[PDB]
Amino acid sequence: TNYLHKTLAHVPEIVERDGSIGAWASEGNESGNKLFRRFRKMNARQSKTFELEDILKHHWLYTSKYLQKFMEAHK
DNA sequence: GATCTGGCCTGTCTTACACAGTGGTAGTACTCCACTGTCTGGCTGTACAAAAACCCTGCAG
Ligand SMILES: [Ca+2]
Repeated sequence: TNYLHKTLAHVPEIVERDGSIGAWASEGNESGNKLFRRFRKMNARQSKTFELEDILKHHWLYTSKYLQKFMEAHK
């Protein structure tokens, strides 16, 4: 199998070269994609002409540091 | 005697139409920017009384 081959043959090379792996996890996008699941439910327009547009808007809004910083609010 | 076919019902599906919502927009109406004076009422240094509910005490029973 593939990943097995990667991990028994190719781990050391990349770990040597590009600093760190798992650092570049795809985990983030897929894992977070459940946000695209929920946003469609709650804040839809709704009409697919807009459904994207407003979903993307809310998403990026939820994504910037700035509002996350203001969400922490002194721990 | 034993079976065909319209007349009529209803149980099942289906199809228009209604609400349901949501971010965007327009139309509307209710809150102040700032100027200037100016009146009203609640704070501050002790003194005099007025009410008030319990407590003692006399004296009445
Ligand atoms: Ca995946």
